[PDB]
Amino acid sequence: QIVPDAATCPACLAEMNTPGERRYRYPFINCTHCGPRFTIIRAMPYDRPFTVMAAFPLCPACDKEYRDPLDRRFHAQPVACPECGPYLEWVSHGEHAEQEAALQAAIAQLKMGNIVAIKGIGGFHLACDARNSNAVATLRARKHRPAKPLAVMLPVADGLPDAARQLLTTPAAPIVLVDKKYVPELCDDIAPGLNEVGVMLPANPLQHLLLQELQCPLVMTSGNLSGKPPAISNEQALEDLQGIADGFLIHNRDIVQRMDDSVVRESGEMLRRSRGYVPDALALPPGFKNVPPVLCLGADLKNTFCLVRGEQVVLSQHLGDLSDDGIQTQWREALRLMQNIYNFTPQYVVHDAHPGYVSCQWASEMNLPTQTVLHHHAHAAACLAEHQWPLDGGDVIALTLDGIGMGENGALWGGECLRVNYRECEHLGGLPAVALPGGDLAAKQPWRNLLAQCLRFVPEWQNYPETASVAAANWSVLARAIERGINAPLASSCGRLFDAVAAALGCAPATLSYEGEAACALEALAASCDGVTHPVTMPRVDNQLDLATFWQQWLNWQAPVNQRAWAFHDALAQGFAALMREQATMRGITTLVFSGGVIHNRLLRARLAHYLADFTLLFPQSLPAGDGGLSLGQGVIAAARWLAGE
Ligand SMILES: [Mg+2]
Ligand SMILES: [Zn+2]
Ligand SMILES: [Zn+2]
Ligand SMILES: [Zn+2]
Repeated sequence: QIVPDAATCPACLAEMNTPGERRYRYPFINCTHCGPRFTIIRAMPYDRPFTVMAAFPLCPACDKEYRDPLDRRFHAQPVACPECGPYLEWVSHGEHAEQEAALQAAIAQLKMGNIVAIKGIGGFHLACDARNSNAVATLRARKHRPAKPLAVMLPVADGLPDAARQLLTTPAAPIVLVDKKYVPELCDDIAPGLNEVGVMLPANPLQHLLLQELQCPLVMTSGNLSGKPPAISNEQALEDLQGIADGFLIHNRDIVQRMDDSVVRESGEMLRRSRGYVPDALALPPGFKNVPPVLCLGADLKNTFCLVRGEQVVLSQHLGDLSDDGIQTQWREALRLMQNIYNFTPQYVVHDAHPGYVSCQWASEMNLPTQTVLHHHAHAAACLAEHQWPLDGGDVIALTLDGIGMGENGALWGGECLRVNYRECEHLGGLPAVALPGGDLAAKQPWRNLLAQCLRFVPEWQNYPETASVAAANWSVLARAIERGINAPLASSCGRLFDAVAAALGCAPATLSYEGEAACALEALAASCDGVTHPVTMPRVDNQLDLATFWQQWLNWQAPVNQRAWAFHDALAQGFAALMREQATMRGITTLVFSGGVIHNRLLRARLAHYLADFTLLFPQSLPAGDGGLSLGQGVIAAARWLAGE
């Protein structure tokens, strides 16, 4: 049984910090309890010759420890020391150093406020002093990343809440999102416009050496070029990051598996499940047994695949956007190793009903029976599965809130009330479908969604101060395209409604730099309001929320921006609660399910829970509410259909 890549243990950290130890300051120290696992395995069985370490014959002292049954390094497969192992290399515009001198060059660069690329366990990071405004502005400039929050590595967890420290210090060593007020040392460009910062602890020997020396917070963000997957080879890091890093601290131990840092909230809520969790299998819910080998492809964004068999499922690491340049290489290596580990050969493939997906094209190429699952069905089913809802558990009413997923009959969904079981999804209602003006541009430019909302719902929309920029434009050409259905498909998208409101409030740039940016801004703004008496509502007309009434009341309720943002979250939750309550009570359903990336919104969760105290409420916690949990939902649905003899 292989275990996830594990944070350097206290015993290895002590050995590395003890002068006179053969492994004193050795940046590759590991033992049977810690070190890289999944990221250094070429093939099963887990044995040095089938790892990245086959290239490094052990010296006699290492070999004795590896063979000694009582030694902490007994069969530590990637074991090494300075004599026989990998070593550091420094590269910087015609400078070169090795070993300790390489480390020191990287340290000197970081202190002067430069950016260094650092080789990690599962890829490379870009690092700089997180207190240094200039360094962080430079990193943002070079990476064309003006807003997206940067992960920061702290030397210690001191000063953080108990819950954060506990998560930070596990073998998994995730990034943990923490209120930025706990970390005043960070410059303001770490998470601009947001209330939280992703903090992490050193969890490999190199990181410990760096933070021990530096004693300050360090930006520790993914070493990628935008639109590409992270580099895993030195040669790819050097190419990809040349415009960005001032120098490169690399080494000659290969990484074979892309494995990003995991990301959780302090509350324990899973956002991205990679390093430290993969490749642990999970038990399927009660009633799922003897399941055939099923490969589930997930969806195109925030991708994970899932292998289902027997009574367990195993999810891949996060693979990101499947449209990125050469992402198939990493996706396929992950699939090869995962199938090798679990001796798995699929008999069935499951993928999303969206016919334009890359993953769906990959599924067509496998020579296996294929079946599709609706995106929002899979969201709801992943949440059910996580909560161990039995195979014969009964129907729930589900609320699935996201950006875009293909619904029934070619409709674009994103804000739906559904009657769900593992085998069935019936659409009951939700948000009205509203045009996406300019198609893919709608997700990048919030004003487009405000325009689309106003055209549909707001008489004399041009007269409100909140629509001024849109009104000033020649918006009428777009209005014409919307009318004629020219690259303006209808979507009942909760994400785009967020964007429209954010556009009206001016709390995001006119053009976004990352997906979800306007919605994150709006949530961060609403979060500073502790609740307010307000008249804004979203009534229900049939089984849809009445946005005409919402816009009329919201646009005409002047108040501080945070309270306007709060009132929107509150009205949206109340409106969806009323829909779900009617649907569930009249079917004798007592349990409600929530999923989709928008359900990551804390305030919405809280308002929903507030309004729905008369129901058992199921929210995602150990898998992402977003597309990262989707493959699991596809897998339980396929399994349930198979178990029913369909
Ligand atoms: Mg503090
Ligand atoms: Zn160890
Ligand atoms: Zn050795
Ligand atoms: Zn989704």
